[PDB]
Order: sequence, then structure tokens, then C-alpha cells
Amino acid sequence: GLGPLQIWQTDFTLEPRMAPRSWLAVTVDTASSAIVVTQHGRVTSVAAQHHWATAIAVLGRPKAIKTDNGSCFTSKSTREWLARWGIAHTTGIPGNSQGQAMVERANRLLKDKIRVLAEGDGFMKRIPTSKQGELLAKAMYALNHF
Amino acid sequence: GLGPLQIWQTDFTLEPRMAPRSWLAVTVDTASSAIVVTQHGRVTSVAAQHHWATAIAVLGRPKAIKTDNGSCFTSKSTREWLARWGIAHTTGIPGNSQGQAMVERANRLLKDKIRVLAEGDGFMKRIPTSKQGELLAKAMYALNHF
Repeated sequence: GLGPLQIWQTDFTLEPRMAPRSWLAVTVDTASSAIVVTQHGRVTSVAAQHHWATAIAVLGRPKAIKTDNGSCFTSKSTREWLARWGIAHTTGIPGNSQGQAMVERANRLLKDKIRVLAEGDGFMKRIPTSKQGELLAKAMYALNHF
Repeated sequence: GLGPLQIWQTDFTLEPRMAPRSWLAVTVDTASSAIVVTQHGRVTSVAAQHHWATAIAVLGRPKAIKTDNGSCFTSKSTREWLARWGIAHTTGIPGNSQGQAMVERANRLLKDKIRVLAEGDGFMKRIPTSKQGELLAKAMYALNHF
């Protein structure tokens, strides 16, 4: 069973077309390149935990999650949340440089699919709050399934 | 490629522990037995479409979806939503009898995992609104992943 390790890269990226819940939490399973995305009104430790609870239910529990040093990922609260689940976590190497690259690339693809799909429906600025959920779901389906 | 057909069974089931958003929309992919669950305040055609947009993003697009004749699945609105996506749909045979059985079984397992997990955390009645999301996510992770 010499298959890829069950390792995720998670990050937040802001997206004004999804306001008021413009902070998008994106997780890339580096074993499969699957992407999981959720929306949030504020970047807090808890928004990070809610994001991962959903990712877990969708991709299964990982062995480890790799994030940057944003404070929502390094607070005591998230440390304990992750210890509870049995998930290892690392912020990488001080002044990483690279190694968060799949997630940084995923954030950019994700934001361009949102924009091309939004504009396809006639929304050139903020998308109406009522259309957001389905539109986010649609972008995620597009980036995972072929 | 003589593998199972990409067919889903979807239904709604009420769950007072998740109030106010007590209507749980459950979809079983009959090819893999994967389950996808979302919560809603009201059973409407739209809640059905939002449920499926999420299922799609998680399990990919199915060839066909099998439901009962609840009105939220047979309104013009859902018909058009499904035509838009290219998804076939059937309410089965008049007075079906059986054939919605995986989804009926999934609804019952799902409701017992919610109850045993809720009670594990000390909530013997309604679960606090703030804990629901993670608790639903947790039940879904438990029923899909082993």
C-alpha cells in the first residue's frame, strides 16, 4: 500500500463576489488533488474548524494538515480541535518559501471559475446572496469532476 | 466498464434535534452507498435543489436520481433544475412498495448516529444551533468512512 499519504493543505482567500461571506476556506487533498471549499463571514479559529469538519465528512480524516501561520490555524483552540480528531498539523519551515503551492494554485483556479461562472449568469460584481451557495457548489464540482 | 450505474436515491426526513433546521435531505449514491446530508428549515423545491447542488459537488453528477412523489421533487421548478443539469429522474412505479429502500435505511442509520453522538456530548433533546453543523458533519463522516 505504497500510495500517496493522506495530507491536506488548507488556506483562506478573500473573494469579494461572495460578500458578505467572502472568506473562502479551501482545502486540497494533495493525494488526490480533490478540493473542498466553504464560505465564511470572518476568519476566526472556529471558521477553520467548521471548514475542516465539512472537509472531513467529504474526504475522510487526514493524517496531517499543512497550513501557514495564520493565527486561526495556530490558536490553542484549533490545536485542541485537531488533537481531538487525532490530526497532525504543521506550519512547515520558518519562511517556507514554497510547499503551500497546490493550495495557492487551487485558490487562483477556484477564483477564476467563480468569476467565469458568475459572469456567465450575468453577475459582473457581487453575486446575489441567494445564488452564492449553488454557485460555489458549481465551481467545486467543476474543479473536481471530469 | 461494467461497474455500477451512477444512480442516487434522495429523500427528506424530519429530525427535531436539529431544529430549527430540522428537515434533513439525504442522498444515497446506490453505486457506492456514499451518503450526503444537508439541513433545511422548510421542505420546498428549492431546498431540494440546494441539497443536490451540494451532493453534486461532493459525488459528481449522477445519471439519474430516484425520488418519491413528494411535491418538492415533482414541481416544474425541480423538473427544470434537473433538465438544466442533464439529470434523469424517476418517481418509480405507482405505489412503488420497495425500491427507495437504501435511502429509507440510510435515514434511520443517520438518525441513530445523530442521537448517539448528540447524547455523547450531553445533549438529550435539541442540539444547540451552534453545534449542529459540526455534529451533522460528524454523523456523515461516521456513516461513510471506515
